[PDB]
Amino acid sequence: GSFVEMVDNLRGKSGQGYYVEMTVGSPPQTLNILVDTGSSNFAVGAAPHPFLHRYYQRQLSSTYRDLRKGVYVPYTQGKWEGELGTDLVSIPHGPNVTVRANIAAITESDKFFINGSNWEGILGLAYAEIARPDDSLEPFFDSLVKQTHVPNLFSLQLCGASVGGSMIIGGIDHSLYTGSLWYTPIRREWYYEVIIVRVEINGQDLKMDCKEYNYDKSIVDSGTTNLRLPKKVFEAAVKSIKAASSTEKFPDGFWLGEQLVCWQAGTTPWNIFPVISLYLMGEVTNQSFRITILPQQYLRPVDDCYKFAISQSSTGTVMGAVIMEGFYVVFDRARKRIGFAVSACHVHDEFRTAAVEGPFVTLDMEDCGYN
Ligand SMILES: NC1=N[C@@]2(c3cc(CNCC(F)(F)F)c(F)cc3F)CO[C@@H](CF)C[C@H]2CS1
Ligand SMILES: [Cl-]
Ligand SMILES: [Cl-]
Ligand code: NA
Ligand code: NA
Repeated sequence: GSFVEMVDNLRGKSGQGYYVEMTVGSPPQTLNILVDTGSSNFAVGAAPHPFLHRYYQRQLSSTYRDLRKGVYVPYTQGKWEGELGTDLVSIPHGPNVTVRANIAAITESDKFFINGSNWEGILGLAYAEIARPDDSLEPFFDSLVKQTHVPNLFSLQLCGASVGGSMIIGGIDHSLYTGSLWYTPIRREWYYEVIIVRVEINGQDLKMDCKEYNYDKSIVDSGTTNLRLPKKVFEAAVKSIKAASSTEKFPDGFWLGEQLVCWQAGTTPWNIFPVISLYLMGEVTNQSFRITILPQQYLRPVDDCYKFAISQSSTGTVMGAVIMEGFYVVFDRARKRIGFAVSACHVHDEFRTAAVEGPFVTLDMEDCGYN
């Protein structure tokens, strides 16, 4: 309930993700590693790429072990490749333990590292099922719990408007959230797969078949800025959002993310924008709960200017930073469930706050899953 030593261990820039400080090898080599619930591989830069501040020099590690295997990771918006191996890893501002973990030494990349970012590697916090090249490559967290007394749990508080947050490894810190934590079951253990059962725009339900909300999946991803929604769902949300906000007009290219909208410094009409609610499948048969986010979360700032941080997806719902910055997210891996509670650091106005309200009566929530 109290892990002071880990509170505020995350840093980052708006749109460049959240990172924690890790130490790899013997003697320890410090690196800033990106906290990603979207991927399952622990991969750090191993070659002098120009964007990189620092990098893994395997030549200097007494405890480096070569796995004599390569890994090739193409993905939608880029590509990464490297050499597999094992080394001692510890977290300066995390649990007081040292683990032998698999590390992919990144040796070629394209659109992977961000020019201007302050990280050199990625921490894949998801499950082996999606780890590359196969589930036989034990992810870091799996290595962590297997080799220590660290409970199979982690919680993130991502804070937004430079940024910060907390990664509590092996527990929950009560200071990071107000009110109650409501848990949704992890459908499958690959990505952190959850089920959205109902969508409301200022309480006005989107009235779509709930299978649409989760086509083809719904995941909780720290390694994604936007709240990404399935194409059909995105169209419905934008119609509704546009409707709710008609008091002011915006170009068509704004909802598409192609343009920005500016207001005189601190004269933003927050109050004109609706709140967005995602009802998630509850812990009990026929029971749900809802997570409510403000325009503060979806209108990502770039004379004040903002970007519409809601976008159309071809890979299903991605509950990215736009969602995670409003809540304290518990990854209760032991109980195959994900808890949500109001972030003590979420951004809000004197009239509305992000909310986690419950319980609700929702039928055929299993029917919202996609097969
Ligand atoms: N969850 C994700 N992780 C990945 C990733 C993340 C970030 C950073 N995330 C965006 C920021 F910066 F806005 F937060 C990055 F720069 C490069 C990346 F390769 C690593 O896993 C790939 C699958 F193997 C898919 C991509 C995209 S989505
Ligand atoms: Cl406690
Ligand atoms: Cl469908
Ligand atoms: Na509390
Ligand atoms: Na696309």
